Amino acid sequence: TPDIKLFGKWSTDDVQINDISLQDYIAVKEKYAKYLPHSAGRYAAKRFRKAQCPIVERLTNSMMMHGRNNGKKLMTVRIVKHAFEIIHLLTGENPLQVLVNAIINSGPREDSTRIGRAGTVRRQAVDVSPLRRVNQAIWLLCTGAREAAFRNIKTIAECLADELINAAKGSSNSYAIKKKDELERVAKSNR
Amino acid sequence: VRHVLLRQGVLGIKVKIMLPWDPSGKIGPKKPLPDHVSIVEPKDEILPTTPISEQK
Amino acid sequence: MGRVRTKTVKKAARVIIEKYYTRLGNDFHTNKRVCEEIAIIPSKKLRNKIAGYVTHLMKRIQRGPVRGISIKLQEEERERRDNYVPEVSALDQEIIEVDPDTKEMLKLLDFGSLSNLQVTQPTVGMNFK
Amino acid sequence: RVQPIKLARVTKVLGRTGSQGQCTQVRVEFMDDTSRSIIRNVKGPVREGDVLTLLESEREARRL
Amino acid sequence: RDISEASVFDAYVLPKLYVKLHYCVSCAIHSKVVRNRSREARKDRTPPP
Amino acid sequence: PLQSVQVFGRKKTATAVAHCKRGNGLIKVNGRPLEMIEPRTLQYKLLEPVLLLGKERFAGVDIRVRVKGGGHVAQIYAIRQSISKALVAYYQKYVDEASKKEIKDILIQYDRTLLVADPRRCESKKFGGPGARARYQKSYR
RNA sequence: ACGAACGAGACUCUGGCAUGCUAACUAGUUACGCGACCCCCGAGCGGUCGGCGUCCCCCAACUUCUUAGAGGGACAAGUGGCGUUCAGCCACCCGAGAUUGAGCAAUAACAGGUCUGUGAUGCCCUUAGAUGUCCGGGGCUGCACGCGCGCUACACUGACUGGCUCAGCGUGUGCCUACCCUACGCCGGCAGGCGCGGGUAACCCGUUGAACCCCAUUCGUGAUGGGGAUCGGGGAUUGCAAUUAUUCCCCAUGAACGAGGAAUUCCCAGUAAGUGCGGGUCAUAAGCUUGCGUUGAUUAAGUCCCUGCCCUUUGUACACACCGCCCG
Repeated sequence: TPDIKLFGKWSTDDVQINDISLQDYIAVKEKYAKYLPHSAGRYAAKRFRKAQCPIVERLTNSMMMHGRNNGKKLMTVRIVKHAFEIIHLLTGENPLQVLVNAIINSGPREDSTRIGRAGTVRRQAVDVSPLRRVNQAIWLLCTGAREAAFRNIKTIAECLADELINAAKGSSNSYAIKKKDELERVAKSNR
Repeated sequence: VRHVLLRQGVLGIKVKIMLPWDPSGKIGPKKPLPDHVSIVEPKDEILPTTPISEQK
Repeated sequence: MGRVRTKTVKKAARVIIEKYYTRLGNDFHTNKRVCEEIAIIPSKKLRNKIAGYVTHLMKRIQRGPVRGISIKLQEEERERRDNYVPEVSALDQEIIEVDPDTKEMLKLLDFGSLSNLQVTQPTVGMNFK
Repeated sequence: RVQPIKLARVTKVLGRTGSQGQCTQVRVEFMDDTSRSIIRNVKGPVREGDVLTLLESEREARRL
Repeated sequence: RDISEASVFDAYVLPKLYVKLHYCVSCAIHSKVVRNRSREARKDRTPPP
Repeated sequence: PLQSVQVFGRKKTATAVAHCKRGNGLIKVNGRPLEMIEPRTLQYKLLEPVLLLGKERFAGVDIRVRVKGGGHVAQIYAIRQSISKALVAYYQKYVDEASKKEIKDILIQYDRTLLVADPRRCESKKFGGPGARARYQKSYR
């Protein structure tokens, strides 16, 4: 429990809640903080400790999906801090709070299961558990960050920083921010 | 295990026998048996033993 | 955490809590180092579980009349309680009311006793149909 | 048709069974309404205390 | 309860619905009124409440 | 002796042995400069405890560590465990309890993860599968 | 119903709490005597602080670390909740909290496979123009399709050259008869030529001075320096002999490919995956095997809804059991 919480480039406290319905799932003070996040996935004990696992560690560990890229982890975290810096430079204010509110604004709301009333496959809407909500937001913004730097010019960090800009600070500017309306309107008419 | 050859053909034989000796005799295995506990001569503290002494 | 335990410890407990009980420990560490000398087993796996279930036994020993173990303390105390002093109960209770039907019956015997002729005669309809 | 937004404090959950979408039956009390009790369903991690997000106060889940 | 929340009277004495529900044997099987019983346990009885 | 501490520490298998030593106050990992293991991305990594355990308690220590095995960040937690493992006895055995009180608590004030590392390791491949748990695919015709 | 077993628990290994135990001049250390060599290396260019896989000859020394013998962990053990406090289950303090995975190995039998592991083995068969035997050339590797097991990717987190950041798996000299594990400099570029030398193995390679994570660097979303074959031209290298490239290396040839619709597997934890390295075949030797090993992820802690064991009720013309009888 440190005497000052800093990244060597900006501060580590000053993280809050925006839509209370996701309290205790976005985590920034679980029990500590670090110069820069790194982990094995140690919080894999249950669903609850990965529900209340820190957000920066959450995203830094999560951004290694497409196979052999967890086989390049140092430079990947170089990319993540690069992207946070790119946000800090383009849009100014601290990128971590902005990504907090961006996950909030690009969280889904409901999921529809497949229970045929008389036999034909229908859908039925259940309220998205807030943890699955935040994870859909983060882990489909990561999908967008790959779909961008896969079929575009921008590198990984630049794509990620653009997405975190235009998610909370822009409408219809994310693969996640369209998945959101798709899921919620599906839930409406498929109640 | 063993084979036998016959004018009509082979037969196969297998014999599986426990070892005889409870102790570790020549073909006796380990002394204990892989089973429960028991008593050979347990100890209690039953008989009245009240304050007096003896001087040896 | 844990698993439901076996016959090799059920026997190893309902022998030692029978004989070694008064000389058996009150907590696990004691139970295990008791097992080291007065147990004969080919391992420490059986020994650790014996010590755990003897911890269980002392959990269960002083817990009132307990049906899941048997020891001297229990044996004697229950027998000694049954060894009892009937309070003044030859009359079995104080003054007794009895029925005129019973009195007329005991007329055949030409018998009576401390009597008050309990009256309970009329009925309100009986066993449910 | 109206869509009241609501913040459903889950007063209890009822097991992860019935439908194999890792759903969960809940009996929220919305902090706000008294004689309206919409018994609902969710999907995934839900503990008592945190309000589930609601666009519409009318999704009553008993297989309806 | 909702019906009572916005009501003229507080809550009304609620006239019920009473029905003599009928099933065939095979529709009882399909729709789970009861099911089978043992080769003796069929003798003793416990209808649905 | 009675004047320094030389004991071990390690990740899954990467093993270091750290020796905190009375002197002017110096830190050296692998018998090489502190930062200069040089992951060149985890330049931030191994000065979190060094700047959060007490700059005063990093004034009398002459750290020398002898290391081998495995991978890079594994050896990094090897040294990070080893130095704490040595200094804890440095404080408790030779020295009183008040001196202990600060750093014994700062142990979990960083994390309890350092006194003993993972009880984990990679284990033997199981055949019919390309790793430890996977299985070679099941084909048909 | 009782008194009984075998199959599970038991029977072992592996990984993990061991700052206390046990000692190796064939191991390491060596903390100690920067002592002898070294640089002044540096602010300073001095006292000393820093770095020598630098040695001490050995009749100095110890197992922190080190390979590990025994000693010894861990058993719902305690308690916060539930049951009937029955056998137990979630949690937290003592932290290793149960259970890290690998092993070991039934009764009836299939008629599934084994006589081309055998001189294991019954019939009959070949028995001098051999299916016994030594050998030479070819075949087991020929291509209009289909399939699976498969290595390399579809490029920007691509990646090109150069630096330096970082091991344990195991084999290791003649064999049951031919070729054992390594290192030094001299040349050609590497392949490749050269001879001196360490070793029957904690001696020695190798403090395996292991890659992909690292970074400088670049042109620039361009079948593009990619993904990199095809084939051309050579060079060596084992071998009685590489011709339908068996392997190695280069100039150079520069192609099919833009994460793939038909079905399906795998894993919910140092686990998938990325993955260099070992070991089996040998005169030649791995995209295979099966281990070492690292950088280590998405969500999951529920459920039999899909395919599937076991249970109970319970109909059966079925007795090779629904791939069965079966009927006009």
